[PDB]
Amino acid sequence: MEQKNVRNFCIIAHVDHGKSTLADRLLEYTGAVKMQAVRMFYKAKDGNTYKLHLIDTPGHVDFSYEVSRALAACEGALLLIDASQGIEAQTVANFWKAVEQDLVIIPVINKIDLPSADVDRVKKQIEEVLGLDPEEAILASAKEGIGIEEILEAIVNRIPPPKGDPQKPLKALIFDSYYDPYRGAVAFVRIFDGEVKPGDKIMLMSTGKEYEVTEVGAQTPKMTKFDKLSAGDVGYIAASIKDVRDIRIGDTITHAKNPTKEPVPGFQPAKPMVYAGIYPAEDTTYEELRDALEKYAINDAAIVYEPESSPALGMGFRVGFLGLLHMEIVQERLEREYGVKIITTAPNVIYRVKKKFTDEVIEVRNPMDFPDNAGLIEYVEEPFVLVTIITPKEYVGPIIQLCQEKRGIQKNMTYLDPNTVYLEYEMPLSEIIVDFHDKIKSISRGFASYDYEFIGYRPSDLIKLTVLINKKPVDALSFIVHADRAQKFARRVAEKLRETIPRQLFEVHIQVAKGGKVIASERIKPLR
Ligand SMILES: Nc1nc2c(ncn2[C@@H]2O[C@H](COP(=O)(O)OP(=O)(O)O)[C@@H](O)[C@H]2O)c(=O)[nH]1
Ligand SMILES: [Mg+2]
Repeated sequence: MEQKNVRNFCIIAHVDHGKSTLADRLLEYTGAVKMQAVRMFYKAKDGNTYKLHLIDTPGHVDFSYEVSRALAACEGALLLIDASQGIEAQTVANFWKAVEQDLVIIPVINKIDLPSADVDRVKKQIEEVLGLDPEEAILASAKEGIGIEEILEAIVNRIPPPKGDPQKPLKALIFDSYYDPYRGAVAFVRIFDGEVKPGDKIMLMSTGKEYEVTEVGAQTPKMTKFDKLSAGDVGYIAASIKDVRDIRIGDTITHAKNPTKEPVPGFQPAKPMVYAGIYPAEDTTYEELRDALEKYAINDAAIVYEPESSPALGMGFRVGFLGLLHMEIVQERLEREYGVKIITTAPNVIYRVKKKFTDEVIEVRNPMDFPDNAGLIEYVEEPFVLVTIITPKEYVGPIIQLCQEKRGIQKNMTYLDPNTVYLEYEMPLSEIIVDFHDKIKSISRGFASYDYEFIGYRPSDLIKLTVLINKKPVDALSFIVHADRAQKFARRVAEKLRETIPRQLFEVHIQVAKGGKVIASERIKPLR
């Protein structure tokens, strides 16, 4: 059909508000490998039938880049808000990302069936915090198909149709991908200009690598191959591509022979932020761990890893993740998809270290590599992030105190309503990736939410602490901490480790040292 009858949208909501539930009602309503680039047909009330494309988006800050790329592939977005919850951290962050991509935003208040639902409140938040017309808000219940058709109409009537020329040089944005054992590395794309069909020879603009398309199509919801994809469409492309790192998200696919003038803007290679050592546990061996990682990696273009060994732990891997959730996902899937037993060290951020006789600043991804000789260090910088927090006013005080305990600098504070506070803090990421999520959760009864974004590196007074077990240091336990927090971390780690190690005939003396100086000791008496 015509592009004027096409609608490209996505759903963006704080986790738990009903994104998945709603995608089903939408598909179910219209109807009669992960879910992505879903094509639907909808006969509107105006009589015309429209071709709708549901682009699934990540929900965690760890996948922020990927989220932006998915938004760049749509013309609009459904901003799903839980009527019993109201606006939360991810709600605001995602809203602005959508705003930045110039998307028509359709707010939908979900769970209006719940006894705790308060649509009037949420409407007030939408207008005051988001600056949207509460009137545009679509009340709904994805749990009870209430408001589905109303959504589909808003999408047809509110979201503009794609604007592109199928006669112009191909220009397709890669917003997602996965590895198909049979089709190879598969790219989920948005076609801006031109058309693409099996047999065509494409080219990846960031690499200049060329391939020959083997198949094109979309999920309906099953992976259906079409004979082509044209400007405005959303689907997938296969072309005998070795792996997902060849079709990086945010990249542009054009024709090898007649390439488009410029690629879609905003391309960025994956950037690991948090690292950790993963070591084989129980009976699992190194090989089984290595083999499992190689297999998992095939379906994950962001993860990086390299062989690492420690005195006590033996051989493992130093793995880099996009964040904490990404690490968790990898952990669970490694033990659940390949059933390997692993112990994971405390995570760490990448530090920039300038040492006296080395011209170039060194990037430290493994604490073990942080210079032991503190005298040789000219300076060290660490990544900082801007943290946004939304909480009921009753907990603002405890949260504020938690944030400053963790070296946070308050930059702003506002009320989203008479009982809801909004906060912004600049914090070292190293402080955020250690017990911040739970602390913030327990003190707010799980009511406070937060989000954050990298704002760059800043020099800080950090130092390396080493752990000694019976006068013998285990490098895998050394860590970097701010000089002012050292004593506390030392105590925490010492007291934590004692209860982390079982008894034995010999007394186990645990020591946390600072450059040869023990600043925390803990001992677990012999085996009874
Ligand atoms: N009562 C009620 N529950 C809902 C509604 N929408 C979603 N839920 C439930 O909220 C929980 C999480 O839903 P989900 O779609 O996975 O949220 P996501 O985290 O945004 O995907 C599940 O129990 C859903 O069934 C709704 O409109 N009303
Ligand atoms: Mg979901």
